[PDB]
Amino acid sequence: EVARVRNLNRIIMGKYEIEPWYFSPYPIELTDEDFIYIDDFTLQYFGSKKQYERYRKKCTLRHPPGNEIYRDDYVSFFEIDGRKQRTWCRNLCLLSKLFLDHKTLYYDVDPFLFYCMTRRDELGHHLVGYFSKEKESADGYNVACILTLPQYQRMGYGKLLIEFSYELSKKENKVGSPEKPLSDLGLLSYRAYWSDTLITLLVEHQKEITIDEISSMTSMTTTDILHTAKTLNILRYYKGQHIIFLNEDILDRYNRLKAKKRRTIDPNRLIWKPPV
Ligand SMILES: CC(C)(COP(=O)(O)OP(=O)(O)OC[C@H]1O[C@@H](n2cnc3c(N)ncnc32)[C@H](O)[C@@H]1OP(=O)(O)O)[C@@H](O)C(=O)NCCC(=O)NCCS
Repeated sequence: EVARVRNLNRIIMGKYEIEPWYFSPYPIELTDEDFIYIDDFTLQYFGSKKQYERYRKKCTLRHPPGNEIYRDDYVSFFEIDGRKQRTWCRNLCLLSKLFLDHKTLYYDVDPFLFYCMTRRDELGHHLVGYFSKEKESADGYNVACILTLPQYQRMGYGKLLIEFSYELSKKENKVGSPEKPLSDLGLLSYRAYWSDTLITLLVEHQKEITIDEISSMTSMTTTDILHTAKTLNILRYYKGQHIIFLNEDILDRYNRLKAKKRRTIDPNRLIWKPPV
């Protein structure tokens, strides 16, 4: 007799069988099996396919449990108060931790708002990613953690999540930046977003733009703007203050960007007021 005591080596979520990157503290028994089922609507976890199936038949809504504050032909965003949806949000944090080196205690979700993005097609809503945000951040962080589910990564969804987080800041009349320290993947995604943003402004708005103007239009912090401008070699002094400026390199980058034909967030479709 050999008694196997296995780690969680795969989760089964819809048709996907996904291997975790890191340990997550799912409060489950260790058995001779190395999988659990994650329901793609409720995010509930099950040790057995039969138990999963039993609950799957229950009558449930087929999208995340919050208010739909943005809806276009491609995606929806749902805003969820962690305090009002404790179970679902705890389940979301357990799932997220499988793909993070560290995360704040999964159980305590009350301090957070969760912004969950779905793709909609002929089959309805499919959760593809989220970002969390502190209700009250001492550092003014506009994102706490951000995640695209692995089965959906490298399809452009992460950039949409970032873009949406800044649209909230803009509506709030505040600048913001993601919580640090940031994972390498998280930081490289932000640098690409910040870079594409400055490039797009230079081509579509004005050939020369001040720091104040950029900050007003984007809610990016002075620090993130300057770091991005220096990387692109577009920082100058003109008419008595620092600006970024257009050149041939930027034009070329812009044309390559547009060639990719990627989706963006339409600020006009964000129907939302800050708490006040
Ligand atoms: C950071 C993270 C959210 C990025 O999400 P994502 O959806 O993969 O991001 P995107 O798809 O917008 O961009 C990722 C890459 O895919 C590429 N890509 C996007 N759409 C593509 C397409 N249609 N075809 C090919 N490549 C594409 C992008 O160019 C980018 O490539 P790069 O390596 O040249 O930058 C994701 O890596 C993640 O969830 N990581 C773990 C969570 C984490 O560490 N979070 C930090 C906060 S706690």
